[PDB]
Amino acid sequence: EKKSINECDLKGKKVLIRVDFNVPVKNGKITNDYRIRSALPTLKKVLTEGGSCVLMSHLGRPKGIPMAQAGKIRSTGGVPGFQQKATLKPVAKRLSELLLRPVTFAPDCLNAADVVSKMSPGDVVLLENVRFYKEEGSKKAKDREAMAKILASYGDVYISDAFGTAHRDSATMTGIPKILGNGAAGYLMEKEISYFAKVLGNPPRPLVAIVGGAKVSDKIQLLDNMLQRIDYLLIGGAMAYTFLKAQGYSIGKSKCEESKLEFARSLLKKAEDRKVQVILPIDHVCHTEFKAVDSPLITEDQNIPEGHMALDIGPKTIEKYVQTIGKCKSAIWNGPMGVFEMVPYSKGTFAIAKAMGRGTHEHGLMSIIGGGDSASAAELSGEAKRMSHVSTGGGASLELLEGKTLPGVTVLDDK
Ligand SMILES: Nc1ncnc2c1ncn2[C@@H]1O[C@H](COP(=O)(O)OP(=O)(O)O)[C@@H](O)[C@H]1O
Ligand SMILES: [Mg+2]
Repeated sequence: EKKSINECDLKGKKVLIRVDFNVPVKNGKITNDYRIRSALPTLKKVLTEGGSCVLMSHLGRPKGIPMAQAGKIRSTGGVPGFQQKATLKPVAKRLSELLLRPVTFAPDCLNAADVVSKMSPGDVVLLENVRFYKEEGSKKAKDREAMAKILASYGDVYISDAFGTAHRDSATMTGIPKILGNGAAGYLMEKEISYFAKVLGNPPRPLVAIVGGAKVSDKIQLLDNMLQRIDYLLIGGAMAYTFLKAQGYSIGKSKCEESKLEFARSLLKKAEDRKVQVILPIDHVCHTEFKAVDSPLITEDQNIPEGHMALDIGPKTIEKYVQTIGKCKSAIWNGPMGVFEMVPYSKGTFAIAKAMGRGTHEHGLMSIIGGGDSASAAELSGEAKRMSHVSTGGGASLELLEGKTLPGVTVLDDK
């Protein structure tokens, strides 16, 4: 098992903490800071122990820029790879408010030596989005290490509290502990890993995996490796359209991974072979445009009219999904069933949340909800508190089904 912050000497040390501050943002504002709130304990620990924090995280999926191209930008005085919608700035502000102390925001994670050097115990520094640099997520270890070398020069001890990006073998996740030669798990990492651990071992079956949301291309690839664990696979959100089209239905202008259709088909084959009852939308809630509208189009078929885009699962689908969740003893959910941010497209998401919250509360249904947007929905409904666990990890919570040890976790000093 991995070493904890508890085992580290933090007094007077600059702790490099990789957190998951990839919170939901709209118009440059955080709409849900559950991922930040969840990281509070580890930061409190280091502050209480007399250390200082230099936090690293990513927001969104910015294009990134090669480190080489950065130098030129910095000469101009700009920020390498900067994308306004993916700044961690609002996160720095929020964190400062929760922590009740200043959080200095270093606008460039690879050019923060100055600020870092001036740190003293009690100080908290948040570096700009590490994903502003392509090397952070490069597949080329050489590349990751290049960037990690710099970041690693920022502190003494490293601790990872970013369960949520633990499935991401990245520069900040695995590269820094590698180059620094140490790494422990924060409290949140420990917590998530433990709850999942205890739960994924002896899950009360039937076990239904409800997966929705977006990020289809990546998320769809996690499904194959979770068929062995699950009994039911409910599919909603954008994820559904690729499956439905692969099956031969009309998808209209709905989100679809056209390059995954055969993959979808094969996965459905394996699902049958692995004794997994996969269920897709029966009907949909649609509209001609990605805009809310009181009373949008609700289909009868799995087919979506050419001019429409399905934005939520339909009533018949909500019924079957809720019904099957009722047939289970374990439920793992990731991804809203529709565009829950808009009232007319929120019924599916809140229905699943309700069923899970109710199942747990009235029958011990062991429920786990994961993901930033998912956590927001759970909180909006109020069912968050009624779940067995609401994880800060979405894809992380899904990858974890495969049984493999998350690289971010793995890289940690298992002591
Ligand atoms: N039918 C849909 N069409 C387009 N987007 C959708 C649809 N259903 C859900 N989404 C979007 O996908 C996002 C949530 O998915 P995802 O980001 O993968 O979730 P999480 O952060 O919980 O893991 C939301 O912004 C949601 O509106
Ligand atoms: Mg998201």
